[PDB]
Amino acid sequence: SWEVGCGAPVPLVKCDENSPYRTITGDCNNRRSPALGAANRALARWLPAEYEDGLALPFGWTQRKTRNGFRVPLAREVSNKIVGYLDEEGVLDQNRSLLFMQWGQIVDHDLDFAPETELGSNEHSKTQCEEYCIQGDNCFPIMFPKNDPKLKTQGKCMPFFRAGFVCPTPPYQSLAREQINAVTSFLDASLVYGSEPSLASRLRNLSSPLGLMAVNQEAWDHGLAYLPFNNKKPSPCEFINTTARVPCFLAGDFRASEQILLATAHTLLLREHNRLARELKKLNPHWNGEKLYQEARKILGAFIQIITFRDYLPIVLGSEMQKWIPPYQGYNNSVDPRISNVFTFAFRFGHMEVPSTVSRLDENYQPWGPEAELPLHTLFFNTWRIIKDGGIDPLVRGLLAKKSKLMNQDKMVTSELRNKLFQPTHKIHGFDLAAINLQRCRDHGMPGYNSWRGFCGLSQPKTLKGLQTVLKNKILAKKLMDLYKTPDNIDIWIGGNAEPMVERGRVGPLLACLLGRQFQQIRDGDRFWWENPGVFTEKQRDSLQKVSFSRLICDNTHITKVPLHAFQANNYPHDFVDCSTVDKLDLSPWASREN
Amino acid sequence: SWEVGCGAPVPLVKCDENSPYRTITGDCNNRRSPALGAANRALARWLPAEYEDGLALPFGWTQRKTRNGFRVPLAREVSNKIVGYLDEEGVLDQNRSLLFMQWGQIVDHDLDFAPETELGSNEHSKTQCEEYCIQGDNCFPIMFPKNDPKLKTQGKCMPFFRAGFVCPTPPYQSLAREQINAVTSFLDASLVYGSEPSLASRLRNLSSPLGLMAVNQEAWDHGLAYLPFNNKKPSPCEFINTTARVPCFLAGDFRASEQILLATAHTLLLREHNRLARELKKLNPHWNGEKLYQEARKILGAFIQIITFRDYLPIVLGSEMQKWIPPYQGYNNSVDPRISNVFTFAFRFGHMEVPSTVSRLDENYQPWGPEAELPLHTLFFNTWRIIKDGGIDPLVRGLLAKKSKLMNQDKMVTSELRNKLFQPTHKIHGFDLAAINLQRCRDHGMPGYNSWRGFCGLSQPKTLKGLQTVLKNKILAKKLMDLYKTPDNIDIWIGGNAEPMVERGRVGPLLACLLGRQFQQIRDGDRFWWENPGVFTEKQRDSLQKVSFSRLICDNTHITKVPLHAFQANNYPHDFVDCSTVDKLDLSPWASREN
Ligand code: HEM
Ligand code: HEM
Ligand SMILES: *[C@@H]1O[C@H](CO)[C@@H](O)[C@H](O)[C@H]1NC(C)=O
Ligand SMILES: *[C@@H]1O[C@H](CO)[C@@H](O)[C@H](O)[C@H]1NC(C)=O
Ligand SMILES: *[C@@H]1O[C@H](CO)[C@@H](O)[C@H](O)[C@H]1NC(C)=O
Ligand SMILES: *[C@@H]1O[C@H](CO)[C@@H](O)[C@H](O)[C@H]1NC(C)=O
Ligand SMILES: *[C@@H]1O[C@H](CO)[C@@H](O)[C@H](O)[C@H]1NC(C)=O
Ligand SMILES: *[C@@H]1O[C@H](CO)[C@@H](O)[C@H](O)[C@H]1NC(C)=O
Ligand SMILES: *[C@@H]1O[C@H](CO)[C@@H](O)[C@H](O)[C@H]1NC(C)=O
Ligand SMILES: *[C@@H]1O[C@H](CO)[C@@H](O)[C@H](O)[C@H]1NC(C)=O
Ligand SMILES: [Ca+2]
Ligand SMILES: [Ca+2]
Ligand SMILES: [Cl-]
Ligand SMILES: [Cl-]
Repeated sequence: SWEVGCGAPVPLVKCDENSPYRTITGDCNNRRSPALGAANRALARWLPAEYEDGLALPFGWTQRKTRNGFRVPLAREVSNKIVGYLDEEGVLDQNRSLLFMQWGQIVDHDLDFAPETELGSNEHSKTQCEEYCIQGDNCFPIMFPKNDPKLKTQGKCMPFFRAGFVCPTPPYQSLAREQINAVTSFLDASLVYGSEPSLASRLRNLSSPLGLMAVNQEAWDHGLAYLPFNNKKPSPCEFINTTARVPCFLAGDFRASEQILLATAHTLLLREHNRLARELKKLNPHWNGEKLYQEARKILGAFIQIITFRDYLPIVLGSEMQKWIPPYQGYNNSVDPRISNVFTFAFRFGHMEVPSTVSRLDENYQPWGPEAELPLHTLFFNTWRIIKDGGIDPLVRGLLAKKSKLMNQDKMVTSELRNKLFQPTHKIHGFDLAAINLQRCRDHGMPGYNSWRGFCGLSQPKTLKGLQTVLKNKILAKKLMDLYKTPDNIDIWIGGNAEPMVERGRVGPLLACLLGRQFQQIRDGDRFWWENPGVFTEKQRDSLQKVSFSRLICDNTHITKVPLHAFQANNYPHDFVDCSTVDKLDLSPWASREN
Repeated sequence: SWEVGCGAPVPLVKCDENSPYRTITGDCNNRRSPALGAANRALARWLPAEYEDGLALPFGWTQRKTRNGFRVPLAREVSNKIVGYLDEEGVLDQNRSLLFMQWGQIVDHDLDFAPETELGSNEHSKTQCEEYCIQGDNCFPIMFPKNDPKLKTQGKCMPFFRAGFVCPTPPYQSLAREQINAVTSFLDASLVYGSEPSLASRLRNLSSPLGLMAVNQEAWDHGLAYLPFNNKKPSPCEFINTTARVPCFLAGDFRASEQILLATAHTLLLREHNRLARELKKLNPHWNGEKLYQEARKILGAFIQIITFRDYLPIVLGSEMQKWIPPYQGYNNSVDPRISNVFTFAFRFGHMEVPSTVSRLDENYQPWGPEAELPLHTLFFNTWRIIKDGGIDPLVRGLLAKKSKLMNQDKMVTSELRNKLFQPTHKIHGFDLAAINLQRCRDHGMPGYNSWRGFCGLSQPKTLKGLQTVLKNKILAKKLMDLYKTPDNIDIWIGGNAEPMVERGRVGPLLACLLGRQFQQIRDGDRFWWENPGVFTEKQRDSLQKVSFSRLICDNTHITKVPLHAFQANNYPHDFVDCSTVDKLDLSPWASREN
């Protein structure tokens, strides 16, 4: 009767109990229960799934079954009516740089990924779905409402395919449907080294015995490396400028080339790794290839954990930081380290921090060349603007000296994402990130807004004026009640995101609780956390406290002037300093060709 | 391009190829390319892998994809109709003692291992495969055919898990699924010393500096030693008699105590190393433990190469010993030392040589005790009968004086193995080594029987009449044809073993060809061959050419009567002599004077 049985298609590897390095897939982190946290298992559930048929079909599937007696509004309709806006004057964040958002997306892609389903195989309805807008098995199209502009221009729907789910992957019931997390739940740089060993091998240079990651052999960036090319065909990156025909970048994470600043950051992280490998061959000429790669991999992971928890989270969570992430007390093999399903929608608050333009800047942080400012929608899956427009220096400069978009109850998500998103399988710049996220909620069986308030110890509004008081916004609350009829039906994504931000934070109270818990459970339940005594010698810890994003940029670009607190809003040159001023990671405590 | 980069599960540790000994891992034997021969590597392909989808899926996987236009028969069905027999009377080989059988297993176990995907640990893949028999991923269950008695007593299937494979390790498509050889390819005593360092270091006595192998403290064979126990749980050797609960032994090879006479041989080998170790300290009290360990290791290394090539191979290969293994013309460092994939199935000819019983014999070679002859299947993973019942001396005595089973086209595999094999994981003596072999050729993507005849320059029959003449057998040929429809589809393991033995040998021409080739590469491609110049002095070579299996028993048991050829049939006492006869291993040239 115990529900610890299901889970057929997945590896089952046995563990090295006293190995000092993480696995690639994440097995063997926990000893009593070793699959906890590993790639390619079911996402954790903090509250049971909720489906139209209690089983797998999403709310809004059958054009009749209500939800608690009310119909659910169209997802694109919720986008048009609440999420969009036209004017981009005055939307930026006066205290968060563009780096603030980009680190959010990079940490997201370390923690979770729920990919659409391989099925749609060598067949003929991955297109008829796209071509006739007919819901079918795993094709769940997003229908345009009346008067929606896209009707005059994109037919009747946007494509949408549901996310993959455990045990038999195309079957007959399976308790409630549960979606797969295809990466590791530990904050462990899976996005650099991969979460599957076929991929992790292919991403390394194993021809030499130096512990490096493979690098491209077609282009260079003033002698600094680029990611290798993912040569599989067809390429969404080649598709958007078939003249240039530059492929997408191959990295530890499937999403690396989705937008050019994300691809920019994947480069920094990979350059850093190789930088450690040849420094450690210097200090330790006797170390082999395996030793070098494993030991560099462990430093970049701590590097990522420290920046996340000391520089990023405090300015996300604000007044809720120490109430969810109190001081580390040591590893606790009872804590669940799995990412929750609901976490993979709470973290999509960043979609409202994405601004509508992206800049390249020159040595003095002035516009670089004639077209320094490009619209974001022309940079989805755009690699040729890296290779054939100056490499990554002008973009990293934009990350430091420009700004994130600010959350705003009357200007939620930029149209560059709300109408002009590009999706790699399809061909047009016509999609709606906002509608996707709302359709993904229901697909994942998310419980309503008020189930998660209750879950977070929060007041559960029932009326207009209750909602008006929670949202501190009477107009907005009126629109949502028109659309959903009861706060019990508000999809968690727009729900969590509609709440004003806590003090010195960048989310509201509901979302602060959700993310706060999850980051709690992923520090405390990881056997390889960096503070965990025994992972790193106490001398190594005191070197890793000096890490900075600023120093990361120094060591792996040709940028000589950077700020000291890269996450805040910094202007040139007042808040900029020289790159020998900043502090280095001192490798000497890693010298171990011991007697 | 030249993807010499795939092959993920690897370290490196570099080496010291100015070192006078072997490595445990087997790397650094070939200088141009150090990994040729190393543990944890892809098996070599003498012919390309052949699969349903040309990638990873075995023939027989999809009940709808023929091979050459016909469905492949079920493995258990072929085993029922071809390989079984009822009367063990008259089956014994009139001129091969039991040690001939045993010595084949010990050579095999040194050279190749391809463990089933050990990805099956506290997890319901094992039991989903066992109790529900549902194909999927690495579960490749052996379905029972129509009328199979085991239907009534064991269920629908026998469980089976596909062998491991390189770069990816759980997932799928490769240039071809290439399975792993988990031990060193060299005739090198890796079954005694182990093939990875972790295990290799644990088997050693590093509490004193005498260079000995850890020995068992709990029990002793009249003052002689036993292998140390294995305290990991659950213990299959405890399973088969919890009240006795004597655990399996822990040797340099996973499967050391799979049957009581295999464990026996292992105990002889340990006793020899430590013997050399303590007789080496005497000549050279100025030698450390590590020097004693290696030097003993090396001699034992030589002895295993001597017995195999001087005494075993001529009687297996017969009239084809010369054509495939001509006398030694020195190390050739462009010969591939690897074990091919097909060889691991070719060497399973020894399966048809395992008789139905095992004896114990007292000092006069008469039945020993109130239970002297025991059925084979009561002795899978049986160690209490070693340590609780007389020790090994009675068991050794049977090996000398009892006969091997002769191969036989109407009496191929005894039911002890064909119907009552014990598998470590499961609870029942009820598996089928025959069906596992045929199932395993398909896992390993083996080509058919006529692909392998051609490769050996043999005739490729297409007819009942051509297969009749090849097999010199009317009845057997038709039973193959009706099951396989075309000789091209006959799994190599049964086609090769179906052929009449060559004159003076114990395998047919196809096997003699695949066996002969490999052993030739095993000799010519090993930089550390006992007859390569510089390896051993010319003087030490004079010594080693007089070691004997008849000597090795005298030096490590309390047996005083051995025949001069322990490999042929010998009845007590007409063919037995007293140990004062059979020449020793004079260790004088191992005396290193200080001058
Ligand atoms: C294009 C996209 C972005 C930038 C140009 C972008 C940005 C972010 C940030 C900054 C995030 C967090 C701090 C973040 C979170 C998550 N996203 Fe998003 N995002 C872009 C585009 C997408 C697309 C397309 C998806 C797929 C949605 C679907 O269901 O098909 C997407 C998802 C996510 C996500 C969930 C990951 C998962 O487990 O599946 C986030 C946590 N983003 N994005
Ligand atoms: C060679 C050889 C192999 C394959 C080694 C490899 O994996 O590369 C082999 C295998 C086995 C197995 C596992 C088979 C599978 O699951 O695929 C079992 C359970 C088993 C049992 C016994 N064997 Fe064997 N065997 C090989 C060779 C030989 C030889 C060679 C001369 C003899 C003799 C022998 C004997 C026995 C045996 C005796 C009682 C048992 C039990 N094996 N083998
Ligand atoms: C592997 O390493 C060598 C340097 O040791 C380098 O020249 C080569 O280009 C690397 N290969 C790749 C694919 O990065
Ligand atoms: C395509 O790429 C080339 C660079 O090779 C660039 O010069 C050109 O302007 C690009 N065109 C478009 C439409 O993006
Ligand atoms: C470990 O986690 C559990 C579950 O949340 C908690 O009850 C317990 O207090 C924790 N233990 C320690 C020592 O912090
Ligand atoms: C920007 O944010 C940080 C942390 O929230 C804070 O220390 C700093 O004072 C803020 N700046 C302004 C102008 O509020
Ligand atoms: C047994 O066979 C071997 C095979 O080489 C042969 O040499 C021997 O003569 C045979 N037995 C006897 C007793 O001759
Ligand atoms: C190691 O060698 C010493 C020397 O006799 C012995 O006392 C000790 O028991 C040995 N240990 C093992 C495990 O063999
Ligand atoms: C268990 O072992 C004891 C001897 O140690 C023996 O008497 C008994 O028969 C064995 N039981 C079984 C079931 O083999
Ligand atoms: C050495 O082996 C190579 C392997 O290709 C083979 O060509 C040749 O016959 C052998 N020659 C010598 C001199 O060993
Ligand atoms: Ca991860
Ligand atoms: Ca070996
Ligand atoms: Cl602030
Ligand atoms: Cl003979």
